[PDB]
Amino acid sequence: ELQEKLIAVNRVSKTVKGGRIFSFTALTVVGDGNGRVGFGYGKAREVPAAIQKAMEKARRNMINVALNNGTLQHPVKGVHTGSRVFMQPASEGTGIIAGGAMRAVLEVAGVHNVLAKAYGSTNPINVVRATIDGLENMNSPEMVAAKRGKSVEEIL
Amino acid sequence: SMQDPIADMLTRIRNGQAANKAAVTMPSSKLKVAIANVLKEEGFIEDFKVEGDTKPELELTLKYFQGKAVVESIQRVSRPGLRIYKRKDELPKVMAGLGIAVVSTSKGVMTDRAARQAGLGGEIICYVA
Amino acid sequence: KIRTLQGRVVSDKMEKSIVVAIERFVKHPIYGKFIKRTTKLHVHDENNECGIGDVVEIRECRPLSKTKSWTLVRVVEKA
Amino acid sequence: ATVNQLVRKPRARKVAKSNVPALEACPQKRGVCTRVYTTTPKKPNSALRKVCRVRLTNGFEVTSYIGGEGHNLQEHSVILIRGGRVKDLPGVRYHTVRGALDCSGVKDRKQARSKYGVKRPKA
Amino acid sequence: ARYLGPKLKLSRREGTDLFLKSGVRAIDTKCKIEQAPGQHGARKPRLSDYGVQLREKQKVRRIYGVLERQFRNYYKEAARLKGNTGENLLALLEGRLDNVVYRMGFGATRAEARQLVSHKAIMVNGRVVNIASYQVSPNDVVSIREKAKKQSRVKAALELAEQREKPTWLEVDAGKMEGTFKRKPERSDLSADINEHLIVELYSK
RNA sequence: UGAUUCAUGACUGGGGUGAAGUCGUAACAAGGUAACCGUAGGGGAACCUGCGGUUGGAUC
RNA sequence: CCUGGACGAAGACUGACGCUCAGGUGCGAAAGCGUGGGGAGCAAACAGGAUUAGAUACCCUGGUAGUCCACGCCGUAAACGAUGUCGACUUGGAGGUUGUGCCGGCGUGGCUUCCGGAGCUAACGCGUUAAGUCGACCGCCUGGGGAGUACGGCCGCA
RNA sequence: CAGAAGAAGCACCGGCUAACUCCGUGCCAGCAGCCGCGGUAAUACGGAGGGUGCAAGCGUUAAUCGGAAUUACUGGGCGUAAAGCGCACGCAGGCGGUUUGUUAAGUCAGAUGUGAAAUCCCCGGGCUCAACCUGGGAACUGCAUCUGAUACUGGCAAGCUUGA
RNA sequence: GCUAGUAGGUGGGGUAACGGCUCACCUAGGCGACGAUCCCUAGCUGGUCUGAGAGGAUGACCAGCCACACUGGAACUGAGAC
Ligand SMILES: [K+]
Ligand SMILES: [K+]
Ligand SMILES: [K+]
Ligand SMILES: [K+]
Ligand SMILES: [K+]
Ligand SMILES: [K+]
Ligand SMILES: [K+]
Ligand SMILES: [K+]
Ligand SMILES: [K+]
Ligand SMILES: [K+]
Ligand SMILES: [K+]
Ligand SMILES: [K+]
Ligand SMILES: [K+]
Ligand SMILES: [K+]
Ligand SMILES: [K+]
Ligand SMILES: [K+]
Ligand SMILES: [K+]
Ligand SMILES: [K+]
Ligand SMILES: [K+]
Ligand SMILES: [K+]
Ligand SMILES: [K+]
Ligand SMILES: [K+]
Ligand SMILES: [Mg+2]
Ligand SMILES: [Mg+2]
Ligand SMILES: [Mg+2]
Ligand SMILES: [Mg+2]
Ligand SMILES: [Mg+2]
Ligand SMILES: [Mg+2]
Ligand SMILES: [Mg+2]
Ligand SMILES: [Mg+2]
Ligand SMILES: [Mg+2]
Ligand SMILES: [Mg+2]
Ligand SMILES: [Mg+2]
Ligand SMILES: [Mg+2]
Ligand SMILES: [Mg+2]
Ligand SMILES: [Mg+2]
Ligand SMILES: [Mg+2]
Ligand SMILES: [Mg+2]
Ligand SMILES: [Mg+2]
Ligand SMILES: [Mg+2]
Ligand SMILES: [Mg+2]
Ligand SMILES: [Mg+2]
Ligand SMILES: [Mg+2]
Ligand SMILES: [Mg+2]
Ligand SMILES: [Mg+2]
Ligand SMILES: [Mg+2]
Ligand SMILES: [Mg+2]
Ligand SMILES: [Mg+2]
Ligand SMILES: [Mg+2]
Ligand SMILES: [Mg+2]
Ligand SMILES: [Mg+2]
Ligand SMILES: [Mg+2]
Ligand SMILES: [Mg+2]
Ligand SMILES: [Mg+2]
Ligand SMILES: [Mg+2]
Ligand SMILES: [Mg+2]
Ligand SMILES: [Mg+2]
Ligand SMILES: [Mg+2]
Ligand SMILES: [Mg+2]
Ligand SMILES: [Mg+2]
Ligand SMILES: [Mg+2]
Ligand SMILES: [Mg+2]
Ligand SMILES: [Mg+2]
Ligand SMILES: [Mg+2]
Repeated sequence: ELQEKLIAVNRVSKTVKGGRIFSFTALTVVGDGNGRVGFGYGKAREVPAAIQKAMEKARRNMINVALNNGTLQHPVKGVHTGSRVFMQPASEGTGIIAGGAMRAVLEVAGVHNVLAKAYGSTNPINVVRATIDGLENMNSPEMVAAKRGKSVEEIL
Repeated sequence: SMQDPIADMLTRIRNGQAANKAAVTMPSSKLKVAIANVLKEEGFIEDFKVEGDTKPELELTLKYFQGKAVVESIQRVSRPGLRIYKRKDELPKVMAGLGIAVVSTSKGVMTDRAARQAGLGGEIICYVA
Repeated sequence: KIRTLQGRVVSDKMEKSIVVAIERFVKHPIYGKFIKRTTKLHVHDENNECGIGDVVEIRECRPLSKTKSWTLVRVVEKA
Repeated sequence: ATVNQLVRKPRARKVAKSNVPALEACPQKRGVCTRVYTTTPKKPNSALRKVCRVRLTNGFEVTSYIGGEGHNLQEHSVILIRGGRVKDLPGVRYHTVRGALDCSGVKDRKQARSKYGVKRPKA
Repeated sequence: ARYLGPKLKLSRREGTDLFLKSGVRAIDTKCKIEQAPGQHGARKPRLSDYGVQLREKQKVRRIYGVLERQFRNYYKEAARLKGNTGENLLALLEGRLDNVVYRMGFGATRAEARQLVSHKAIMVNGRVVNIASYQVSPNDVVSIREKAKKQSRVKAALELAEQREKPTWLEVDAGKMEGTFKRKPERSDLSADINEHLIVELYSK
């Protein structure tokens, strides 16, 4: 049901009296390929435990995306920290034209055709947050019609 | 000094929506009224009224849907420091057609969809989404 | 009709000749801002009627000297 | 920068200098060796690296690396140099082309032969 | 200009059967199909995302026998043509004459059907065509030449074609040894283990 | 008779890089006289001292 | 004694007369320079006494420019809020200072200190005196070192 | 007609980056675009076996654009990262509250002329296919002229009082 | 900052033709921070390469235009050439 993807594993370190203590971090995303997506970030002493913590957090933090037949509704911009991303709907057969971190998010969410570009910092943790922030704020003609007090047909 | 009353109008809307204000008030002008008319017909604001004679005062009643501002973004395009005019075949589309562009044509101020149907270009006043 | 430019007299110190500045208003090719550009033409002014400041009215003709190829039609506004 | 400021002074592109100026935008250049010797690299490397001083047909006098194990080069040898910096060697911006002009190919080389001017063995 | 080496190492690298043999035996009776070739072939490859895109492109190439320069040109045309680029690319590979001849049953494999095309034994609407990459149009008639109707491999190839699923966009007459290309195969008529969207994304890297 | 540009010149000015020899220990902690800025004078060297200024000073 | 600006309260008057500003011009701490005065205290330089391995210092005893005045020059400072000017808009709290209205109590202006909300920010923090939301115009940046140096120009007695 | 008969190489395999082992060497010899590798158990040097990528080519070098939103018009910054002139006044320049009328310069619409052919793009046609050749369109985003539109910007005239 | 045939005017001459094209005389102008003058580099275009585009780079082959013909200078002939 849920597609899981491991985006990045990093080794971090803190210093103590006896020397350095290493640990690992894991960044993952989960999604149902139909408009739901979440990301999790886990820390542990061993890689497998870090990944399992991340998968566990991701499943509890999914948001909803209003997709339009495997693509976006309109161009969107997302921002988080140094990361600025841009995404655009594309025609069928285009595929996912996106960088590695944006690709994992877009794919587990069910986006099949999209043109994307990451500006600024490409740190994966912040690119994922910016991507999901762009998808979560995307509007559909339904909600645009509702808030404006108009029918969908007068919108399109 | 004040050099763009239209940008001041849009900013008052933008800032009032962020402050959850029920209405915003500002000195009036015929161009401001013409823009208010388009905002109302598209359902972005609720109503407007001009009050006063020698110093008219325009008041815009803002709307909120499910506790959220209806105007998600409002942005000046043409501005005194840089005017923007578009021909009919190059009128912009806001949010893939889900938003509007307020265009000043020789037949008056209207949306980008209305200007396309009349086969006219003009000055791109602002985007509303 | 006849093509015709209109500008302002910036010099009248020549015998039967004047310098006229024509202002154009064009969009900058890169930055899109509308800017003012100027061209100064040497114009034939028989009768020596124009003074510095007048808004005149000129047309293109045959060469009359090394630099003159325009001639005064009328005065639109006097200074 | 405002558009008014850009109308007066437009954006300026930074001109980049070549890392191989003695080639003068030619793919190779021929020179005459004026000195053949060894030199030791920067920290943290240690070796006796084989280089040569070579006066080019355009008058430039530069240093060129001699790659591969063993060479036949001496003073007055006529060689062909190409672009290519040697990272750990101070100011060596060019490589000698093995197997061109007076530079012989490397002996007994079996892999990456075309990079060292070695003909195919008859096996 | 043609791969001329062992045929099963290809299918073993791609981890699936590429129909590179006739089919008289089972691909597991001739090779260790589920094992990649070589000394380290038993290892478990940790394919990067680029590696997964690359292997999908090499699979489709190795099925039809196209080299990279020719394949890249198919992609450029597929992207130029209107419609879904990934499906356009499969329709162009299925239009090749050597492929059409094989799908009709005249060759046991695509390599054999290519030798039949190359050796001047095939006609299109009544003209000899010996270009393996010739594009077959709708309603075109592909047929075996008379001097080649007596070859023993063409009937051995016709008796293996019914052992496989019959293509529904063609129409073969095993008797007169000629078929008609009625229409371009839809995406549904083609295999589902080919993930052509990976190829389209690979050529945007 | 000028201007400009290229090459070259005993000697000389500082700069970069390498390497680490000699002399000290100026800065980083209140770095053992808080540091730094402008200016002036002095000193083998880092610098020191006067005058005004800053906190991008620890303690209290 | 001569003289500039700011603010408030009621009115009257003009009628867009406005905002910003390359080049230009003026002002511009301290030190420093020129001429003429002045010189208590302080004190670069300098001298001696100490401290120290040394001590061209820190400490002590002295002490000259200078610090002061008149006129002229210089034109630089961590000249800092390290935050250009002008205008509009957007929850609050506690103070300082200076007006003014009303009945200590209630308002209403100007300038100012600290905290903090949304928002913004890499973070620290900023937060109606914005680093928030916008408009107008200007100045400036484009890896570190070489270097704010060389050469040339302009300015300066230096 | 005859017979598989005459016809496969080049780079790479530590990470970016598709592809791993042994032996030799022992900060040497050497590699290197960068991170870096080499000190006696080297997937990084050299040979070998195996593998990967291209293929009558494959590598290297040179050079341009890209990635570089790293000169940012589209599309960046300036409290502390590089960056607000020490502070002002002010000419040129840029910008300009509100109402009516007029003008039609900017702007917008339409027409006409021109924008050579080739090239690019679309639908076709012809060489067995393709490259290539070719018919017809579109495009040439411009300029000029004419006729209209008048909201906005500009000009001219008259005001207004909220900026000054 | 530059310019004295320099900027304009009148008259004569000259050219296939307008013209400081040339000469005499008169006027004292003309160009320039919307970059004159001076210095360095360069044939221009249709196009070509790159780029999602805006741009950036470029101008070989093919076609249009210009310039040159050992170096400097000159005219003659001719519808047309320096
Ligand atoms: K080393
Ligand atoms: K010299
Ligand atoms: K010190
Ligand atoms: K300190
Ligand atoms: K000092
Ligand atoms: K000494
Ligand atoms: K100034
Ligand atoms: K004293
Ligand atoms: K001591
Ligand atoms: K004294
Ligand atoms: K000074
Ligand atoms: K301060
Ligand atoms: K008060
Ligand atoms: K009070
Ligand atoms: K300024
Ligand atoms: K002096
Ligand atoms: K050994
Ligand atoms: K910009
Ligand atoms: K002349
Ligand atoms: K004359
Ligand atoms: K061009
Ligand atoms: K010549
Ligand atoms: Mg970056
Ligand atoms: Mg004349
Ligand atoms: Mg080929
Ligand atoms: Mg110390
Ligand atoms: Mg100290
Ligand atoms: Mg200084
Ligand atoms: Mg001293
Ligand atoms: Mg002292
Ligand atoms: Mg002083
Ligand atoms: Mg002195
Ligand atoms: Mg003095
Ligand atoms: Mg004195
Ligand atoms: Mg003392
Ligand atoms: Mg300064
Ligand atoms: Mg101060
Ligand atoms: Mg202060
Ligand atoms: Mg400053
Ligand atoms: Mg605060
Ligand atoms: Mg900031
Ligand atoms: Mg200097
Ligand atoms: Mg001076
Ligand atoms: Mg790999
Ligand atoms: Mg070993
Ligand atoms: Mg090796
Ligand atoms: Mg760029
Ligand atoms: Mg930046
Ligand atoms: Mg600093
Ligand atoms: Mg700084
Ligand atoms: Mg300041
Ligand atoms: Mg001012
Ligand atoms: Mg106005
Ligand atoms: Mg008009
Ligand atoms: Mg054409
Ligand atoms: Mg055909
Ligand atoms: Mg054509
Ligand atoms: Mg008007
Ligand atoms: Mg008007
Ligand atoms: Mg002439
Ligand atoms: Mg004459
Ligand atoms: Mg030339
Ligand atoms: Mg780009
Ligand atoms: Mg003649």
